[PDB]
Amino acid sequence: YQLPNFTAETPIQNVILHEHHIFLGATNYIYVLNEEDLQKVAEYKTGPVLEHPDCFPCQDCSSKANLSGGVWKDNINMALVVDTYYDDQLISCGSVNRGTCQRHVFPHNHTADIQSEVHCIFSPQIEEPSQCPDCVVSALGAKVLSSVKDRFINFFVGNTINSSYFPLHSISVRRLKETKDGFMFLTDQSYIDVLPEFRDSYPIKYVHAFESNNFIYFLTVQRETLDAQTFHTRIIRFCSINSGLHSYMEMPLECILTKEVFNILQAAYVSKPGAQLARQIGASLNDDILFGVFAQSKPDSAEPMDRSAMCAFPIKYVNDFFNKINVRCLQHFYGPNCEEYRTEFTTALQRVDLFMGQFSEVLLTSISTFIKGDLTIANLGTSEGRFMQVVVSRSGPSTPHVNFLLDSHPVSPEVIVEHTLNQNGYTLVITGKKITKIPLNG
Amino acid sequence: QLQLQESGPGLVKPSETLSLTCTVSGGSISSSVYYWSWIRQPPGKGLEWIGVIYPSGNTYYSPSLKSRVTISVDTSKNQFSLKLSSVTAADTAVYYCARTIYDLFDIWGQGTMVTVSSASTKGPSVFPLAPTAALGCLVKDYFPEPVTVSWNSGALTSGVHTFPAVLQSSGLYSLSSVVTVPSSSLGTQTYICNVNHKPSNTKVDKKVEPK
Amino acid sequence: DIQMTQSPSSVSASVGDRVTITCRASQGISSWLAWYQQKPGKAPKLLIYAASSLQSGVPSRFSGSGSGTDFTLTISSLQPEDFATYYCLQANSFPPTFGGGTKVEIKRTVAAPSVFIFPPSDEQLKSGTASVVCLLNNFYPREAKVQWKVDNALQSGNSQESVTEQDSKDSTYSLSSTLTLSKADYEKHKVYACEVTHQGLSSPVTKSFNRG
Repeated sequence: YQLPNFTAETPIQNVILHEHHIFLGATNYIYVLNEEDLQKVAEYKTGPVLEHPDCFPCQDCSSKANLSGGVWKDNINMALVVDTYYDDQLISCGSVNRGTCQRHVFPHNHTADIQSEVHCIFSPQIEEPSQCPDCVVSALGAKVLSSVKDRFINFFVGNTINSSYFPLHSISVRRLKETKDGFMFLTDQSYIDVLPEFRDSYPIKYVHAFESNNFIYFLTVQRETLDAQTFHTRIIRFCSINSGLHSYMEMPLECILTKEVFNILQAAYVSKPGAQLARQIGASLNDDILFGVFAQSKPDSAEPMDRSAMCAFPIKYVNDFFNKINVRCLQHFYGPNCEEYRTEFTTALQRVDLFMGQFSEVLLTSISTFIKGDLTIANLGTSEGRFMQVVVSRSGPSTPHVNFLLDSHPVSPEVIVEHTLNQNGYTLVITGKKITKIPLNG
Repeated sequence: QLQLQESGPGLVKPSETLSLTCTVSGGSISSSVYYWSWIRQPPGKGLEWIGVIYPSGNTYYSPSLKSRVTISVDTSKNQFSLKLSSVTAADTAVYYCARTIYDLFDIWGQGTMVTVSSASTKGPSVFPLAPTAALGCLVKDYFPEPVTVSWNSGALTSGVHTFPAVLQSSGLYSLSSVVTVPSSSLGTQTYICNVNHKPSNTKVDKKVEPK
Repeated sequence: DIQMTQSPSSVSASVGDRVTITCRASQGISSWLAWYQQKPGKAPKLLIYAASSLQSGVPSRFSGSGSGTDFTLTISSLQPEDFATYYCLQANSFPPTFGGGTKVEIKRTVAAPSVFIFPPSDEQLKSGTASVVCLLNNFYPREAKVQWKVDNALQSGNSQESVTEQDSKDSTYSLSSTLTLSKADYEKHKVYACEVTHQGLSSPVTKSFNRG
């Protein structure tokens, strides 16, 4: 259809909505669009960046001399975070420059000015140079979450790692200093890493991260056991206390059809339910619920197979099942042989498909959720570029009331869902190097 | 903790080229992490940077000097060196070699005094200052700086005062080194001031005694 | 190319005091700053890097902060050993550039000097020249005044002085004057005397000898 749209010069990774402007994180570019019609206002060129042995990140290398180039590299945006607390500012983190972050500050009376004030977040670490706190993001795959606690900003990161010694962390928390120059790991318990032994053998994909019920939750796809080839979905959950990661416990998230096991999480979304769904699942109108789109695996692989499910987990039931003691210590942190021990739960938490096998012949690669009266609706994307909206209800699946090819490229899991006054608003949906505005109610 | 020590001529003529070398010990010159740079301090003035050499082997120099400066490394002699050319009175300064991590200087040599002058090298004369009771040494008529002085081979440090050298209208330096001591010690104990002047290969040991 | 303006250039403060030095840059350094302490006739020693990271070996009473253009370094509780010249270095953009420098002196009780006088050695008088040395020992403040008198006549442009940098324990100074004559000039006169005027002394102390 004729829906508001913008095609980019380069593929789009991340997106954030702030002060009536859409900010696209794309290869070598941050684009700034108009909320109304997706009209391009301003663009920032982030790459391609020259990697040189004599250059250090966030120092003005122009000034050195006639620099004979090392490698030119494409600056893929790995993360895009809005801070409102220290400044009115946008923090972007690139694949290039050691996974360093840069922050764009907004002039008071001009929202769209990403080029005016741009500070680079890096401070030379001399005592222990191998330990870089300002090196945030992995070019393989990275998930950034930005909490505000006790008038100080924390960054919970989840980096995918294969062996490249030089020095990032699998799961970590770092505090952005009040001077805003750099980050700092407070304790040695502020991070958890995969052992040098299993960096390549045991890879971890960080699907989604979110704060809820005074906890931090990370969703992840990894091997079921260090030895085993069969792949797995897990819900990591740790406490935020003492400026460290405490009470860290991975446990398996399962989605079954009735056993067909949809064992790989493709995308996820945390939201409130509609009165109809709330009643059905034993939940309340204010309760956070993790909506998660799963997929069946090719055997001995993490690759999906064009067979999707979708199942809901109210975090309050996730936490209850978590507080139930059976157990092993975390296989990948130690060797194989809220309050000090890093844990791996044996038994999977499982849930019945909420569509009851309605999508067994398609690959779902995206999910949003919004509420219309008593009904909960879900904005599904697909690998074929097929969008669709469908009512959610455990008691009887339903034909998608909207459904059409938005593009040929897969629908990205990176999504926005805004509300205008009157409860009706829109969804922003990415397909390759194209973003489109779709309304919620038809 | 590695150590750095500079070396090369105390005295160099105008228009001639200066050559120094910093010799590294307790660590390899070849590292991926840390690397080398020169800095100088003109006499009674602030520090000013000269140049760096990265582990890549790439060299960068201050734009003030770029035309004349050359920094190089010798992996076999665990050394690196500076060659400054068309040398002028303006280059008279203390030259510090420096270990460098992320373009900041963490470890430093003692430094070398380099004096640019068409004046000739001259070793000191050591005269005793004869005698709590004060005694000492007059280290007179030497060029160029520096001279260094220790008492009883470093054994005596308490109550010693080695003064900053003065330049005389001779164009030669004169320095004096006194030590405070109990009057009762004069009859008993012996006192030797050990003067050393590197630019003239002069070592002197002068016994100081009462009237 | 990137001017580093430091202030103040000199400062004096009592033991226990909180002394505070400011570096200001002509451009956005962000975090690429170190603070150095240089004792006199020594190598600069790294105290702070990255504007506010304290070096491994350094006392906690040191600390700095700042970002972008304006940085400061504070010694929370000043010590007699903390006597030095202090420097800010920038390394955000080449060439690296140091600040002007801040000299830090210690305030202490008025101490009057121990005055001594040394006649020239025969060893020296043979060589053809007579050095007469007047030593003032362990005093505060540094502002002193030595006057040479031979046969009770004042001397002008005859002598030259040299004064030590501050002690690291008793935060005290020491000074040496040297009156230089030809041997023939030295043998013409009999009475040799340096007259010390200083704040710690009741009235000017003379110290004199007779040639022979």
